[PDB]
Amino acid sequence: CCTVLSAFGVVILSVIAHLFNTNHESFVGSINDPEDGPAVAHTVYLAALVYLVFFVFCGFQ
Amino acid sequence: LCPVYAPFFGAIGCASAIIFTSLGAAYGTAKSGVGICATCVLRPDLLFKNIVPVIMAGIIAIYGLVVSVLVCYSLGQKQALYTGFIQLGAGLSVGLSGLAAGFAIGIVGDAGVRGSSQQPRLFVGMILILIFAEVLGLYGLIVALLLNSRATQ
Amino acid sequence: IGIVGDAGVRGSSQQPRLFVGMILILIFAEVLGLYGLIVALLLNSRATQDVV
Amino acid sequence: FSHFLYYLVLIVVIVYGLYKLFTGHGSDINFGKFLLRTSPYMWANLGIALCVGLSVVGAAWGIFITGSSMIGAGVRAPRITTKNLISIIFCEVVAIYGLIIAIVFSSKLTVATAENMYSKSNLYTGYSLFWAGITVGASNLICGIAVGITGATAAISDAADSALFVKILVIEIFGSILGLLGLIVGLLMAGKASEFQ
Amino acid sequence: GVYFNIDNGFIEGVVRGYRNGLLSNNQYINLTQCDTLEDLKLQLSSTDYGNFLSSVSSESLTTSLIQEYASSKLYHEFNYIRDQSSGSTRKFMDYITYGYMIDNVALMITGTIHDRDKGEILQRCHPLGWFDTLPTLSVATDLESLYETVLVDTPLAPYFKNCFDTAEELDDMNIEIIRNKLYKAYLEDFYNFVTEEIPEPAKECMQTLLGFEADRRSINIALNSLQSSDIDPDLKSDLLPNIGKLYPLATFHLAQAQDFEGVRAALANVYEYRGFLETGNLEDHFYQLEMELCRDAFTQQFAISTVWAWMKSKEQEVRNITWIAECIAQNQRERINNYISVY
Amino acid sequence: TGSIRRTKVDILNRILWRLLRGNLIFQNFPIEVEKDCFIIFTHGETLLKKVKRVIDSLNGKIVSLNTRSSELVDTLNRQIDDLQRILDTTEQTLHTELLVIHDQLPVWSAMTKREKYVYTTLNKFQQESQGLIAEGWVPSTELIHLQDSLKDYIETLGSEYSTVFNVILTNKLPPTYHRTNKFTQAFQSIVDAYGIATYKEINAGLATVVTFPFMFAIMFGDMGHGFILFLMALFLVLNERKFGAMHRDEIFDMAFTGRYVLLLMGAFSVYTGLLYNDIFSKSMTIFKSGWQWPSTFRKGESIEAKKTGVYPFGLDFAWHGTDNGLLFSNSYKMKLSILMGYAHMTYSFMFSYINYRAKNSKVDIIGNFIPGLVFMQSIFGYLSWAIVYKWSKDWIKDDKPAPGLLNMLINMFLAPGTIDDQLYSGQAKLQVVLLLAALVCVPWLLLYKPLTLRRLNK
Amino acid sequence: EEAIFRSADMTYVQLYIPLEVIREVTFLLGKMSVFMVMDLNKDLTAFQRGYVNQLRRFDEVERMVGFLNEVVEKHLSLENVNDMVKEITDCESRARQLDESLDSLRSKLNDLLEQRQVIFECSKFIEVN
Amino acid sequence: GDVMIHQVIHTIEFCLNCISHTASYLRLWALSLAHAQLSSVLWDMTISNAFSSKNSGSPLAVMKVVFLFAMWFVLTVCILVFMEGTSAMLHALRLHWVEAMSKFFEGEGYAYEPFSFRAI
Repeated sequence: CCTVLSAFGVVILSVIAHLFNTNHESFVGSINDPEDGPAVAHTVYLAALVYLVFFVFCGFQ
Repeated sequence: LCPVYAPFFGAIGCASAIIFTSLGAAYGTAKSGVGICATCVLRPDLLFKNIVPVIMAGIIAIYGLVVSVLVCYSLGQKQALYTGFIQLGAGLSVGLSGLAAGFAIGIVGDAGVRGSSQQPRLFVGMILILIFAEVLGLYGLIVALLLNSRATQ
Repeated sequence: IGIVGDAGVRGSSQQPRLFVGMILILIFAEVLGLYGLIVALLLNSRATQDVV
Repeated sequence: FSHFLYYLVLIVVIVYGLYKLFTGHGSDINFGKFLLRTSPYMWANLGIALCVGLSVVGAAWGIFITGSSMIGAGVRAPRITTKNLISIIFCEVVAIYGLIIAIVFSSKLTVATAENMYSKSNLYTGYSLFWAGITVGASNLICGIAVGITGATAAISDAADSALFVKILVIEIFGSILGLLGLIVGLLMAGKASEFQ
Repeated sequence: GVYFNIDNGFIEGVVRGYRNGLLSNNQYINLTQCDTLEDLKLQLSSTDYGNFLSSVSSESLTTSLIQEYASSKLYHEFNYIRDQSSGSTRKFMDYITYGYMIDNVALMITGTIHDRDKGEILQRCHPLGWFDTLPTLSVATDLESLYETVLVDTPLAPYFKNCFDTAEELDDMNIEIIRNKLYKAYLEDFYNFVTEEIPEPAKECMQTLLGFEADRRSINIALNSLQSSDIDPDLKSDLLPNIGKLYPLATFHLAQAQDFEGVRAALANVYEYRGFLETGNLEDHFYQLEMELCRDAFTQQFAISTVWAWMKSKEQEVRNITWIAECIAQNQRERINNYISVY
Repeated sequence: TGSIRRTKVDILNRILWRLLRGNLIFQNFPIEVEKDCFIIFTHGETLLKKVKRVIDSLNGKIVSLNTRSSELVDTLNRQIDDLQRILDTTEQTLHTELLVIHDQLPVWSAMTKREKYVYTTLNKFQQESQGLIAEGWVPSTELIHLQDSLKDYIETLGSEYSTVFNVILTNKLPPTYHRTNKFTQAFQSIVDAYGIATYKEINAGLATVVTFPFMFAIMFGDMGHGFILFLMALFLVLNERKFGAMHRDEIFDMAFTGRYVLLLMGAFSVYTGLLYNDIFSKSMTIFKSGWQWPSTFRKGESIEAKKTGVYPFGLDFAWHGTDNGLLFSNSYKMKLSILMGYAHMTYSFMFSYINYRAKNSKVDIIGNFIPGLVFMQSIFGYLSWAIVYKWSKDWIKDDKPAPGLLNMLINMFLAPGTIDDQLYSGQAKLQVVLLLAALVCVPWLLLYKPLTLRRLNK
Repeated sequence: EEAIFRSADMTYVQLYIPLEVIREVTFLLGKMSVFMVMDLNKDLTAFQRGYVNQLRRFDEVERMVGFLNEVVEKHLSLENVNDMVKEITDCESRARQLDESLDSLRSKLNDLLEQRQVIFECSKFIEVN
Repeated sequence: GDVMIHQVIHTIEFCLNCISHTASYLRLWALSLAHAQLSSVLWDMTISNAFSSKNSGSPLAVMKVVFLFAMWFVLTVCILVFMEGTSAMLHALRLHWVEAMSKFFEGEGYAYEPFSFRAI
């Protein structure tokens, strides 16, 4: 079941990292939201790569 | 307007929102777990499908935990009586609702897991009865999460 | 301690291997009073600590 | 031991009232000034919370009364366990009554200015929401328990003979009049109540 | 009926389901039309008895094996209802079996006076009245060495309060006295338990079902004492229970009842037992009144007296099936319709 | 020395201690049903045959040796293995016999399961004149199939005694049979769990096939959870051939019997969570907003938005991180539930008229449908119209007070003709007409049908 | 037609099956799956039904197939049924007697394994003392 | 007497249910509010904590995001899909069984189950 969670971890976190990179107002637009967009995108995109490693490793099971 | 005794009601609402909900969840776990342990000494292969009442009782306690956490992030030293009594209402709502829903899940669950071992057609019956008793905690969670949104306005 | 130890004394006259289990459950029942002791000693240590 | 406390509280109330009355200070036990000086948000939020609480403790009460006997009566006759779920439904609607009254009451719950805080209207709409939450939560409590009892009898008379459930569903209808009447009365009581201003 | 279904919700609805398996009058007429015990087995197989004599197969099928298995499934249904009971309900279920424990004690200590073997005087014992030291009543003869060795750890121990052991060991004359006196103290204790802890709808209709047991036992003691007893009334009054409808004025006249008319004129002053001693079979009168008192105990819903009213009605059902199967196996059909059916 | 069950060791100890007052040294050693050993040491005499009546009563087997503890062990191990070999012979014969049976029980069982089913049905026939009469129901499409299959079969086997196949015009209630494919089977089972419909009544599982996933989706509104549910349903729809020839346990049989109720429950949940801005509780800035925020404002202060236009499809995304956005969502979803419940009820109420028209009963129409229609539509049809008409008017450009619709329906029944906030022109005199039309149907629906069934018996 | 909006059109036909072709017509109607029978003789009891001596037989044989299904878990024309019910009965008899000569022998085995242990655990008690 | 009493019960039941079902369809708003608010306060507790512009690219700050996404996803699947949409499913079911199948549905019939060897 880790491959399903890992595929959603690729897709959802890649979309979230792209929405932090382009300064989308549903993620950056508030005062309580983080200030720097690509600084959060750089640490969400690496998590997308980590879940892609889990998806490739559990895809050969 | 914002007295010194005003965060008593919010702190006691945050208390009661997990206290009464955990009392209801404990009744729903214990009374329906007695039925699981009594049923599964003669027919033990029904052990992991009879586990649904204690899971629903756990969902009740999660509903109470959500309100307690969301009340304790709006507490302050100098909040008004408006915020204090609205946190009190948000605590009482999910408290009485989780307590009632946990009592109902406990009393329905052991009877259901006892009737499910004699008649196999009663598993869908006990699940469809327990889903009505589950959402009563949701019916208090709605009022709790609506009174939370009117905390500081 | 009382409502465990009565059943443990009722049981450990029939089964000799139940006596160690009785002692272990009574240790778990007596550590509750030990925890109350620890809370009250840590509390009483702060009773007159820098109090004006 | 509870009767000892009921007698002790009664003796303390009588001794305190007669001591306060004999010494010429009997107007110091002043319930009207207590009503004038407590915050209206207490009564309003307490009425909303007790509305949605006591509707659910009657709904969940009736659900186990006509659920446990439905499952017990369904062991020999399992052809009731889906048709007779309308007895769960009739005692479950008394919770949605209290929910949709609690939200309508919480719409009347704003921030009142401190200069007009214990005014006529702000105190009126605390009293009205308090007693109109009580009269809905208690009515849905009693209606849920009555519909649960008359559904627990119906769940066993259904398993006895199939033609009896239609005849004893009528008693559940007359029992479920009560929560709808409480739904009406709690909307008429807080009908003229304004927001907190 | 507001706090009943917490611990007794599943228990009642299964017992109410067990009530629907009581044979009606048409299901008894369809049993009286049978020609063979095999035809009666196949007629019972369409009821809620279905395939209870399946391990018999038409050769070893006697009219006592039907009474064995039909009552055995009653006992297993009673054990299933008792295993799901807790609290005051489980104690109420235990107090029912105490009256069968008394009969098994009085049947076990008569099989040792006659020196009959212990393995065959226990298959005649009642399965619901089983306690763990029941076979060990074959160790002594006198009452004191059977109480102080065996019957202290039993729940029949508070009931040995008036059994005076004068160091005469046992004949058949005083074991019946001990039986009646244990049942007297048991009827007292179980009436006080029903009055004390059983809730109010299951209180008034259980006090009547239990006072009827006391009245029937009083009339049977006061009427069986004519033929096979020569006792004083001051010693006879310790055998009559004092809980019933018949105690304070009529059991006095049943105590000094030296003749049949001393019983009949004593039972003519009580209103619902007059006419029982005039015409017909008296045992059928008591069983008919028992079933009429058990019928209107199912009509009150949220009551734990439905368990008593179920098991006595199911015992009468097993007795009626046994009487019919005794009629259609011995080819006597002059009184096949002597069954009792109120359901 | 002997054996005993382990649950009777304490009661045997207590009975022997109450029999011999003291006077014993009682041990027990567990034999490794579970059992136990015991040693007594009856110190004395005259009770030695009475201890044995305690032991043999509760099924204890005394083992007296009296020779040696090393000579009986040899003669007993010369029987343990000698009887274990008889076990190994007879159990080998048992497992030899079970080989020809375990691969044959699905034939012997399936013969009896249908042979008993044949004779149970043959008990349901007449046996009148040395020939059975089988009366029973068959759909009209399969009449010619019976008359072509029964006619060919009795002639192809010889046995020249032909059957007689008649069609009886009767009046008892026929069975109901809804011809469902794999799409409408789950909805049919769902709707037949509650109540089996009467003969040629309108099927309630044919409006269920859209409304049940849609009333689901109104409660379950999210494009993220809806796409997950649609995906785990489409996994079962695309793999319905491997899962059909498979043993399904009850929960997965429930989930796979309805693999098309969940596909629609996901497909409508995506639609309605695109109507809301709710994608794992986030908004979608797809279209152009109808609200603009001010450009120059101080940090941390409460600001409002000015209305530019209206959002094209669905709810607007400027309500997301909003203090009073939940009030607007409460108003919208409450009135949404009112209008969709009104639509569902007034759609399912027309099926009653179609039923009474198919039964050709104008008495039932004028007694139940019309007094029901102009009672429902005159109160809650008016409420559902008033919601739409309040949405249609502006109430700010007009400088008029926006009426409250709760205390409009409260005051329509309590104080007729008094309108505090006017909602439309001619409100105070039309609400009296609607109130009288609703109140006239409480005696009319109660008194039309019995008093005209009584009149048709004269 | 289709019958998803309303029910299908039922007819209540009446057959007349002779006794020469009776099993063949009944097994044909069982395979066609179109004819829903109705119990005409409701007033008759459980016996006197006409086909009760042939139904108690396949109740008994159902019980015997159930016994064969329990032993493994524990470890057509009329003549073609009549000679296979013979090999059901002839094998149920030998399986029942071989199982009853096996559990009553396991009990005799345990009655000696319990007698060996009460000698091993009571020679040890004397060797200690 | 069997028609007049039945029509009185039908009138009382129908006039009760016209009010009692239009207030019972407000569970379409109740459970929608519950689903939206639970999906909001699960996001805000799980992954709103994982979003920070500090330690960008650090191993701790990315294992934070991995663990909080896993905790978010298993809670969404376990609650907000399986143990919330089942309740929404059952509520849309009772809205059909009571609020829709009482306006037109009589339901006094018996199923067509023919003499078939494919059902034994």
